[PDB]
Amino acid sequence: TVDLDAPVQKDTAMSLVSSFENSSTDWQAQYGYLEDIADGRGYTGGLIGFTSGTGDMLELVRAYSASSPGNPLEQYIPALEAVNGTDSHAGLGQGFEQAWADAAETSEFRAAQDAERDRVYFDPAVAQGKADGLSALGQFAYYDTLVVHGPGSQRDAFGGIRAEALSAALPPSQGGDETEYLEAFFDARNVIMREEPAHADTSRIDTAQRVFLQNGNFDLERPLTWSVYGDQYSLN
Ligand SMILES: N[C@@H]1[C@@H](O)[C@H](O[C@@H]2O[C@H](CO)[C@@H](O[C@@H]3O[C@H](CO)[C@@H](O[C@@H]4O[C@H](CO)[C@@H](O[C@@H]5O[C@H](CO)[C@@H](O[C@@H]6O[C@H](CO)[C@@H](O)[C@H](O)[C@H]6N)[C@H](O)[C@H]5N)[C@H](O)[C@H]4N)[C@H](O)[C@H]3N)[C@H](O)[C@H]2N)[C@@H](CO)O[C@H]1O
Repeated sequence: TVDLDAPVQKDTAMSLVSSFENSSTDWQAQYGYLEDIADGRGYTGGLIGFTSGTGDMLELVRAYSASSPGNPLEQYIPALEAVNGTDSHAGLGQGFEQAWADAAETSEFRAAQDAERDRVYFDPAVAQGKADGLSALGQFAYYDTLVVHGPGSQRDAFGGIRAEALSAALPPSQGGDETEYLEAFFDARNVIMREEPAHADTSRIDTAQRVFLQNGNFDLERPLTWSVYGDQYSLN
């Protein structure tokens, strides 16, 4: 079976998401990413945009300090605990930004980021996609939704988005046509993307994922070409 967790499909998924987050297919270059993009989530960092506002950057740092005691970020745990649930930089700032840059040089921090990615975002996407009888492209649709909207049963989280899809169209696991199901899933997601100004550009769906679907590239196979934000990417 061709799934998004095969080595090449996973590598493709990482480049897709890095194009959407960082306008680069060079996903391995993004572990050191750190920016407050003025969305109200505070610091956004690393491969998949962990945030200081939403809990996951804190969870990542705590896991990193478990596996690598005394790393440069560990001293910023109390400040990450204090700012969680807000976009405050209080207690972080230049020393924290330099500590992120230092940690991103280490295989240990990259491994922590990979682990958090896989536990919270990638493995749930793939497992749920397979349960729904989706192809690699469908699993990808799930993974990008979890990256942007996060896990959860709320209407604006992955679980709610998937629920809304299922209300509109049967998944392939129940005999539904995959194209119709993914159209309904993209259209459920579109609604949610548009409710937030930082998310209102939907090009990561419209000029990339919908294009793969139109092309019938269900295995998300290379060569692949797409656009996001008006810029073209390709993978071979
Ligand atoms: N060549 C130029 C172009 O570059 C230029 O275009 C710009 O290009 C920028 C660079 O690529 C681009 O910036 C990126 O924009 C995106 C979209 O805003 C940013 O993406 C962010 O992705 C984060 C991913 O992690 C999101 O974070 C997640 O948020 C969710 C929802 O809050 C959370 O979920 C909760 O999690 C908890 C568990 O912790 C759970 O309890 C809850 O239930 C969950 N719901 C996650 O925790 C969190 N990780 C974030 O939402 C999202 N905004 C990215 O960072 C930017 N770098 C620009 O957008 C783009 N315009 C163009 C412009 O014209 O010009 C060309 O010439």
